Amino acid sequence: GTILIDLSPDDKEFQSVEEEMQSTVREHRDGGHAGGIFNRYNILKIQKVCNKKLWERYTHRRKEVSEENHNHANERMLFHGSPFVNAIIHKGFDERHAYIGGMFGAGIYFAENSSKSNQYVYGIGGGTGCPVHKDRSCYICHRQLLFCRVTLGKSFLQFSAMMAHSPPGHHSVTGRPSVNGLALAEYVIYRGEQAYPEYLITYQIMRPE
Ligand SMILES: Cc1cc(=O)[nH]c2cc(-c3ccc(N)cc3Cl)ccc12
Ligand SMILES: [Zn+2]
Repeated sequence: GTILIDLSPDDKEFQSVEEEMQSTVREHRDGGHAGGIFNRYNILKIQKVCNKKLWERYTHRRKEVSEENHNHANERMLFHGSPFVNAIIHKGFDERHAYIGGMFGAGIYFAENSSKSNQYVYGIGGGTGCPVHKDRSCYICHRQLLFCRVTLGKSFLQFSAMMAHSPPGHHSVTGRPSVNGLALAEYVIYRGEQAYPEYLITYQIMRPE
């Protein structure tokens, strides 16, 4: 059901998506352990993901959340990295994409910092790094992240010192770092229908000069 349309680097759409990737890189407290060492990406391809059935599943849930709020979907564009990105684009998000061990509960996690999502491309904590070289800081192998449309509705704010249900009357959780003043938020949803994988971004991290 899914089809991928390649965006031209000359298209303003490709260029705004690239800008959101590049401008939300930050340094990580693990010194690059999980995601590698870099300040910016080499973007190789940006594809728009088109699936009628998944889109209708998304907009159907969105209208429901919308109505339970002050007519407010609270829709964001957020990053998601995972070994399962090729499966998500075909069958959608579900409970098997849930982070059982997550600090904000057993749901699906999205990030404002693209570099936070980059830490999960090869698994929790970066797994063992790329398949070919077993290198979490690999500058050669091609990586992929999703840039997703996410319905937050009434989000429960949880300050952080850095499939389950949302707290009563809430549609998601906001995990907001309170120690690192440069770290942006993560968000957790507990229903797969609350996210749509809009763009598939293929890239390399760049070795600093
Ligand atoms: C915080 C966060 C951001 C993100 O962009 N992606 C994630 C993915 C996982 C996750 C969950 C289950 C499994 N099996 C694998 C993986 Cl990589 C967790 C956490 C995140
Ligand atoms: Zn590699």
